[PDB]
Amino acid sequence: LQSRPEPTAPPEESFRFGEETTTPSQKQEPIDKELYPLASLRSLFGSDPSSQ
Repeated sequence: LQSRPEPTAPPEESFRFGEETTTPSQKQEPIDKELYPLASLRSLFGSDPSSQ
């Protein structure tokens, strides 16, 4: 209900809009296993405020 966009989003949006993030289509898993090393090293380049 704020006209200003806040990075502090209530967790309700992760549940409400969690419908889009769950995809039964790509359930075959496009990128995860074979490119696991690449996925793993992502945590060396990426860093979210409320995360590691």
